Amino acid sequence: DTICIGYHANNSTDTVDTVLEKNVTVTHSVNLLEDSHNGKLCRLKGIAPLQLGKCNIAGWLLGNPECDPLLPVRSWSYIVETPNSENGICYPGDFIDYEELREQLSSVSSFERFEIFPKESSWPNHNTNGVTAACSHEGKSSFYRNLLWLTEKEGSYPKLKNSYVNKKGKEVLVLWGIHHPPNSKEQQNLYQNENAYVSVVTSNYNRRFTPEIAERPKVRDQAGRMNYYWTLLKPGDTIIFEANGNLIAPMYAFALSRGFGSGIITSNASMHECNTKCQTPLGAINSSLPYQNIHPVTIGECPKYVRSAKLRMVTGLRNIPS
Amino acid sequence: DTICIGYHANNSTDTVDTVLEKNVTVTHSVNLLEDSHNGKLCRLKGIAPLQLGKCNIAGWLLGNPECDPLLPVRSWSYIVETPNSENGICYPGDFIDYEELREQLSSVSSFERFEIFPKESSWPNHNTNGVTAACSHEGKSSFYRNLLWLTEKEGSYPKLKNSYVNKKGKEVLVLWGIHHPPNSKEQQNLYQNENAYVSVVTSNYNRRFTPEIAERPKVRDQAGRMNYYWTLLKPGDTIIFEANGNLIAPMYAFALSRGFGSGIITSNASMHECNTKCQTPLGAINSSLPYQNIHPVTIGECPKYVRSAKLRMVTGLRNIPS
Amino acid sequence: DTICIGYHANNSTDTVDTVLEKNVTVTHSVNLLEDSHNGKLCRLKGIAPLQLGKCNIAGWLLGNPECDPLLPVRSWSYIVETPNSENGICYPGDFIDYEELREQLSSVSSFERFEIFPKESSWPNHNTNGVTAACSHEGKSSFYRNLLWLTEKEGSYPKLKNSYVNKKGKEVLVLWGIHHPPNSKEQQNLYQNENAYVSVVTSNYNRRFTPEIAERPKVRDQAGRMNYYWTLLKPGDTIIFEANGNLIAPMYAFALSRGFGSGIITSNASMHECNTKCQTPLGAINSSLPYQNIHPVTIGECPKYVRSAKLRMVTGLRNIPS
Amino acid sequence: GLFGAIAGFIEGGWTGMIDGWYGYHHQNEQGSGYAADQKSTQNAINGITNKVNTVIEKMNIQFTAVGKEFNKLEKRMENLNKKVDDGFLDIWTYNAELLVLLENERTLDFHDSNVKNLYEKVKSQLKNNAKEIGNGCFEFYHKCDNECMESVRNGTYDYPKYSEESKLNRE
Amino acid sequence: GLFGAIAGFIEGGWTGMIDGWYGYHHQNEQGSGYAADQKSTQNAINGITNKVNTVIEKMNIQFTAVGKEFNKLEKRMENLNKKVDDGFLDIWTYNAELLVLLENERTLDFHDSNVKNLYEKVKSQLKNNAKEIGNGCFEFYHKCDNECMESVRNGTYDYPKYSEESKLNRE
Amino acid sequence: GLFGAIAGFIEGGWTGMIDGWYGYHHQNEQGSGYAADQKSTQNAINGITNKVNTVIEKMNIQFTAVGKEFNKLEKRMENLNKKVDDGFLDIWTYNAELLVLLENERTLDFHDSNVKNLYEKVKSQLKNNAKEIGNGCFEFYHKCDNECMESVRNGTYDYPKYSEESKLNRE
Ligand SMILES: *[C@@H]1O[C@H](CO)[C@@H](O[C@@H]2O[C@H](CO)[C@@H](O[C@@H]3O[C@H](CO)[C@@H](O)[C@H](O)[C@@H]3O)[C@H](O)[C@H]2NC(C)=O)[C@H](O)[C@H]1NC(C)=O
Ligand SMILES: *[C@@H]1O[C@H](CO)[C@@H](O[C@@H]2O[C@H](CO)[C@@H](O[C@@H]3O[C@H](CO)[C@@H](O)[C@H](O)[C@@H]3O)[C@H](O)[C@H]2NC(C)=O)[C@H](O)[C@H]1NC(C)=O
Ligand SMILES: *[C@@H]1O[C@H](CO)[C@@H](O[C@@H]2O[C@H](CO)[C@@H](O[C@@H]3O[C@H](CO)[C@@H](O)[C@H](O)[C@@H]3O)[C@H](O)[C@H]2NC(C)=O)[C@H](O)[C@H]1NC(C)=O
Ligand SMILES: *[C@@H]1O[C@H](CO)[C@@H](O[C@@H]2O[C@H](CO)[C@@H](O)[C@H](O)[C@H]2NC(C)=O)[C@H](O)[C@H]1NC(C)=O
Ligand SMILES: *[C@@H]1O[C@H](CO)[C@@H](O[C@@H]2O[C@H](CO)[C@@H](O)[C@H](O)[C@H]2NC(C)=O)[C@H](O)[C@H]1NC(C)=O
Ligand SMILES: *[C@@H]1O[C@H](CO)[C@@H](O[C@@H]2O[C@H](CO)[C@@H](O)[C@H](O)[C@H]2NC(C)=O)[C@H](O)[C@H]1NC(C)=O
Ligand SMILES: O=C(c1ccc(Cl)cc1Cl)N1CCO[C@@H](c2ccccc2)C1
Ligand SMILES: O=C(c1ccc(Cl)cc1Cl)N1CCO[C@@H](c2ccccc2)C1
Ligand SMILES: O=C(c1ccc(Cl)cc1Cl)N1CCO[C@@H](c2ccccc2)C1
Ligand SMILES: *[C@@H]1O[C@H](CO)[C@@H](O)[C@H](O)[C@H]1NC(C)=O
Ligand SMILES: *[C@@H]1O[C@H](CO)[C@@H](O)[C@H](O)[C@H]1NC(C)=O
Ligand SMILES: *[C@@H]1O[C@H](CO)[C@@H](O)[C@H](O)[C@H]1NC(C)=O
Ligand SMILES: *[C@@H]1O[C@H](CO)[C@@H](O)[C@H](O)[C@H]1NC(C)=O
Ligand SMILES: *[C@@H]1O[C@H](CO)[C@@H](O)[C@H](O)[C@H]1NC(C)=O
Ligand SMILES: *[C@@H]1O[C@H](CO)[C@@H](O)[C@H](O)[C@H]1NC(C)=O
Repeated sequence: DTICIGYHANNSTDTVDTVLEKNVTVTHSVNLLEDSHNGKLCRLKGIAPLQLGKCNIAGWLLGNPECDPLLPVRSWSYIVETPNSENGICYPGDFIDYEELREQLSSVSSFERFEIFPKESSWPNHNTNGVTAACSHEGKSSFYRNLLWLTEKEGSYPKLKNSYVNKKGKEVLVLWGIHHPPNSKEQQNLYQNENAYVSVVTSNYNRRFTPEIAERPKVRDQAGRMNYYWTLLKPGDTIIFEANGNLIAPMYAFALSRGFGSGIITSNASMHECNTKCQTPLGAINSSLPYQNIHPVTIGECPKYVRSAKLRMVTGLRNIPS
Repeated sequence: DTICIGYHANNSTDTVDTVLEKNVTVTHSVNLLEDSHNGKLCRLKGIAPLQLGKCNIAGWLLGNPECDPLLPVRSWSYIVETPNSENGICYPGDFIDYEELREQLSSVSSFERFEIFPKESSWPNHNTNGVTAACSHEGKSSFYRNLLWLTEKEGSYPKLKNSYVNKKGKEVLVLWGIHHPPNSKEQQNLYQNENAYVSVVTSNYNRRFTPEIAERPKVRDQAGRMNYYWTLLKPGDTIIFEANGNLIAPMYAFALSRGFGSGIITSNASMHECNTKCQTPLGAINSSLPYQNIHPVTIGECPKYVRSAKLRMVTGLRNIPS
Repeated sequence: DTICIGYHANNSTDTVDTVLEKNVTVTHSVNLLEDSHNGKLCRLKGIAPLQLGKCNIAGWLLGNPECDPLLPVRSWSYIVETPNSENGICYPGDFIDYEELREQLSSVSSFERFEIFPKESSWPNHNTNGVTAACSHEGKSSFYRNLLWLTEKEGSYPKLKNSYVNKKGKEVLVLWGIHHPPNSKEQQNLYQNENAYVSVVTSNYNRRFTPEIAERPKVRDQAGRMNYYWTLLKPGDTIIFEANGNLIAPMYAFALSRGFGSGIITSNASMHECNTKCQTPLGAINSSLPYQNIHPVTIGECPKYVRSAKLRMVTGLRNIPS
Repeated sequence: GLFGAIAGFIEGGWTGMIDGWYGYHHQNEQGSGYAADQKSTQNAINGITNKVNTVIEKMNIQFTAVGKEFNKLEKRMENLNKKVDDGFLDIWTYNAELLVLLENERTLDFHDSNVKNLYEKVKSQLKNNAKEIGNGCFEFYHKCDNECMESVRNGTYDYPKYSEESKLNRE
Repeated sequence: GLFGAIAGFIEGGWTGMIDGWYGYHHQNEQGSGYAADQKSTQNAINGITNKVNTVIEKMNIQFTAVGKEFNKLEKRMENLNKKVDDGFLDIWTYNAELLVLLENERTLDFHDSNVKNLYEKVKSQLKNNAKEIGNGCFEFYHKCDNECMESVRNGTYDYPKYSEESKLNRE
Repeated sequence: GLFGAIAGFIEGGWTGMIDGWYGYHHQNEQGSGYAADQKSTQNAINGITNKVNTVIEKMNIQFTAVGKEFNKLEKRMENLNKKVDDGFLDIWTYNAELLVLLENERTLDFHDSNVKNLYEKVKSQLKNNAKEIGNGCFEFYHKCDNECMESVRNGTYDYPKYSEESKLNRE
């Protein structure tokens, strides 16, 4: 009579690597590296993202007419920009602190688009019909939906001084613009004042703008420029504009709400009726594995991104079924 | 006759974790995680810290009257600010490069407060009694101890041009201010010049300041503003001020010395007659352990901060006293 | 008859450290820490570096006369500055965004020095012979090789407006300067206009410069200043200068090419006829070891820098030859 | 292996033992058969489950981490952010791969140790009532029925019960 | 354990052996008693002291490290500094916990190895002059007084001195 | 050692065995001599070569990494860049030194294990035809010529061929 001591073997072809040996066939193992995604843009914990479509951050906040208008009140879990965002800043100019504005929006979870300065009520004795061809819509010349080009009325540009008190209970993002004609003749024809100025003041913001006239190369068939500025009016604070020309006045501001875990991503995938706890620009990840080699840009509760192509931990024995 | 081979056991209840097993009772172990502190602010290697009390960095450097005046010459190992620093910038305005100034002070180990421009000697034909209610002291209106509000004297504000040569052998922090009235009437009543300017020049610093007049919301019952600027005059260099109005002139500068291992912390603990090699905002650490889970902000020679709740290394055997 | 089982021993004195024991004499081992270098500056993958000699980045780009002129077209793998670079900014002033310019040059692999504005063709009715003693050469007063000091001609400084179209197919670094006299008398004597201005515009760059006059401390026996500015004209874009005084006009621009793996280092070693895949400020590294304790600044394919003094991995047994 | 059992003096594994990692194969007059050792198998399962769960837990939840944008005059800050991201990625890839390799080596050694310990336990139970015929097997010097095989498998082998017969057959 | 001695064929520990980690318990006509083995105990103490000191030394002195402040227009730089701090903290917590776990496992295995090595040394010294009665014990086939016990404990056991008596009692 | 062979019951090494890490020394009427065991030596060489190559490969190629410059009003950014560089350097020095120490310990234990496995293999081959005279040696109870020594060294020892003579000499 005999008795033997042995160990398990099966038809497992799983291979793991050790420090002393590579490609060790084992009976049981566990994959720690997640490489699978659905290739879709899904909701993040029940909240759909904010898709800007043809627009980017600048074009959406300024109100580019070429982009489909969004609902007045929106809420999202993350922002999505398309790689070929052709509609953004339509009139040539510089967006001051645009990256800081994107970083601020990265923690925003909701906006309410309201009329801070009504068009036919806020700027008397001034023309509010100024449009341009660089911001065309349906072939015709147009202008931003959230801004208003104030020009001379009846050969006179009286000094305007308006203000808004923030009674929304939240931060109010306010955007405006400063125009710079290429020559002084256009300056007189548009604002009737060669020594014009703009002043924007709050309780913590204070800036003065002076037009700078010079011939500039044609960008979008425009020799003049238009610098865009923004600020975050705190709850209860008052913002005051005072100008005698060159002021691209605000018309629609944004009532913002702060959140956590949000961010801005550039994705090419489409939105589907799905939900996930982890979103990448390539697709959603439904996994509890610790690692993933899909994309370094992650939104939500995701595995740690690594460059590895294989992360498998052996749980069984050395498979020797011979 | 028999002889056996065995191992040690005791009444030790110490438990450690392994990769294969948790909560292993062992005979001997060593705790590597320091979780104990004295809850006091102590000296760091024999040098007491600099406690600003009711003031912050801005209020202490500008000379807010609400804070108890410090000794003329001081030396410290680290700076402490209270969480509820109500006394800082008392006249509404912007402190330009204030965070960079804090970062510069983070490596400073000593200061000597000296009178760079005497009050009754530096600014003839100008009034030096300007005070405000936003910087009140003992109920009465007052102003910064290190600055001087120059106004019009006898209906005229002559162009002042003064200078200081640094013969202190060290860097000299010099602070000044620029006032911005809300209207031009106050501008004429205070400085008699509507086109005023300020100029501050050294061998490496050069800046010009122009007043910007506009009605602004009331901050501390003040519609005007006061922007604060600073510079570090190098040894042997000369600083020159040239102004015809709106200049909040310097009166006391700081002779600074550079050191190592210092920093600025926000703490709620009190100063005690004690000494340590490691200081945290929660208290001092007297330990040689490699890790600590007390606070990530450390001053001096401290253990590495980790989020862990337990770091115990076994030195004995598996305790089996049965 | 007997047979024994044993292990290898030799006359090896190699010692390694373990977790349980230090200084273990072993039969075979491998050194992973590279500590050897040749102490020379060599080519990097067949491309020689760019040695600025007596000049730094600022002095080389502005065209300091004290430095030997380089060839019109140059290509390099990395930039070398000497620790005692005495020739740089010779006329006292501020180099705006100089560190960003260095960071831009860090990815440049080639330059072509061409005449963007010919001296005797670009600025009519203006004097182009302005020199200074702060930028002396061979004892005589001189000026930058790449800039031109435009002054008044025949008692009049007409408004100049010139431009350059980039047809080089690459980025064009263009540098210019703005002069600030200490008094208005010199301003009138040099530019005949007290209210002068400069304007530099491209398709993405737009800046206006106004002279600021004030008495300043003597730096290199000069009370005035000269601020230096730069821009990167994109291929196909046009740069336009428009000034009525104080414009230190450009004369030579740089046609730049982009590359990878380059950088700027400060070294004291000399250039030798040698080639390497790894370059440090102390010398070249010819090794395949994973680590090195030579220098943290590396150019090319180098081992990872560590502070360790010894990194030896045992491959043999515990050497017991007794 | 590190303990010389798996792929050592026990050359191969048993595909017929599907109930556990370690066990026995017996052969007597009543027949032959496999039987997994549930104690050592369960202890190994517990240890390796704890190891895997520990490796998974030590990696915290990666929350939202996106890229940032910088204008043309912020190249230094852009390169600094890129250096931070690349260094963190290098460190984490290094840690993950190294930990996986180390734990794989240790798990193989752990299985080897368990097999060797089971064999040595059976050997110390059997003593000279059975001879080591190699390949991790024992040939009894006495008749060992299913009851005796079960007393061997659960650690209650009666040595004096078969000592006389084993000494007689050993001669 | 990894070597099957601690919590293995030696079931429990000895509270009566206070002088060291490993040792012996003897019983003869002169009486019984414990005695720690000072050589293996001292070597283990040296090794574990070196291990602990190494783990402590590899962590350099954490010098002054405080937070920084940023204005409302420097949110990107603030988030970059926060990301740097959080990544370093994650990495260091991970390293500390992982190293502690690995070294604890290795220390337990080291003690197991030391106990097994001591037992095997005693066994190879005794040879067939004593029988393995399990539980890490040996029953002598001869009279072993305190001098013989000491010659066993220090590695100078005289096998031919008791070979004849052990063969007679072994029969 | 962890397995008690190197610097254990085999006290020292053999300088006369230059052909490998592990082997044998034989002595019979035909003479004496060393002979390295090529199988275990080659397997150890493969394993340690893989270990060294793995440690070298896990460290990626360090590409260009130079310092940056900052003006007098960018002290926070300068300190942030310095903190990033110093933290990465600390982490990498820590990882390198710790990995070297761990792998050195494991390599010593691996050699110990290989030596012990070779000794146990020879012992299980020889059985009672030879006696363990300690120091990792076996004294045969029969005449073992060079052919018998070679059959011992390559794992084809014929036990019944010398069983009768070994039993006669063992008496
Ligand atoms: C990792 O290990 C596995 C298993 O050892 C390797 O898979 C095997 O690769 C060999 C080639 O080296 C295959 O062998 C060939 O098989 C055919 C079958 O008809 C035979 O005709 C040839 O003469 C030759 O023997 C083997 O089939 C294959 N087995 C499996 C299950 O895939 C694998 O290649 C190793 N990977 C690496 C990267 O080393
Ligand atoms: C880590 O291990 C220790 C020791 O094994 C655990 O402590 C023990 O916990 C058990 C409960 O699981 C306690 O048992 C109870 O004891 C009372 C005493 O009268 C008895 O009446 C109950 O029937 C039950 O057996 C045990 O006393 C306690 N011992 C000590 C020394 O604390 C500990 O809970 C473990 N920790 C974790 C997190 O697993
Ligand atoms: C690491 O280990 C090596 C080898 O054990 C150490 O080297 C040795 O150091 C000892 C001193 O502790 C030297 O001993 C002296 O040797 C002279 C020779 O004439 C003798 O006269 C003295 O009485 C004393 O024994 C020994 O020669 C030397 N051997 C070698 C090969 O260097 C080394 O010091 C150790 N390093 C550390 C940091 O512990
Ligand atoms: C180990 O196996 C043996 C079988 O060989 C078990 O012993 C017998 O147990 C059954 C049921 O309890 C009794 O009917 C027999 O009379 C027992 N035989 C002898 C010879 O005692 C034993 O109980 C098992 N041990 C454990 C812990 O399960
Ligand atoms: C190990 O223990 C033995 C005791 O059994 C020691 O031997 C004896 O040593 C004493 C003192 O040196 C003598 O008086 C006895 O005559 C010795 N007895 C025999 C039988 O020789 C021995 O010295 C110890 N070994 C070591 C290294 O300490
Ligand atoms: C192991 O060594 C033995 C020598 O002891 C080898 O056996 C002999 O092989 C030679 C050549 O094949 C023959 O001429 C002898 O007649 C053999 N002797 C016996 C007793 O069979 C054996 O081949 C070796 N094994 C391996 C795998 O190399
Ligand atoms: O490998 C595993 C495993 C997988 C994942 C984890 Cl987290 C832990 C483990 Cl232990 N197993 C789980 C239990 O079953 C074991 C088995 C052994 C022999 C025969 C059949 C099944 C195999
Ligand atoms: O665990 C330790 C220890 C603690 C800290 C360090 Cl840094 C190193 C070590 Cl080795 N010990 C120190 C020496 O005494 C040992 C002992 C063993 C058995 C009985 C009584 C005491 C126990
Ligand atoms: O240590 C090594 C070694 C070095 C570097 C690497 Cl990457 C791998 C290894 Cl294995 N050796 C290489 C082969 O030869 C071995 C030897 C053993 C005994 C006697 C003479 C030579 C010794
Ligand atoms: C492999 O094993 C699995 C699980 O027992 C079984 O379902 C499958 O049919 C097997 N395949 C082969 C080819 O053996
Ligand atoms: C996600 O994966 C789990 C298993 O890991 C599965 O049960 C579930 O259906 C998947 N989908 C969703 C939406 O959870
Ligand atoms: C535990 O052991 C210590 C040290 O020997 C002793 O002082 C203490 O009294 C013991 N306590 C108990 C409850 O055994
Ligand atoms: C600090 O701790 C040590 C022991 O670690 C102790 O001796 C000392 O009294 C404590 N206090 C001071 C001030 O060192
Ligand atoms: C040491 O060994 C090497 C290699 O065998 C040999 O060349 C050298 O002469 C030896 N030196 C001594 C002093 O033994
Ligand atoms: C560099 O080192 C290698 C060996 O590592 C050597 O063959 C070569 O000659 C050295 N020099 C060059 C220029 O490669």
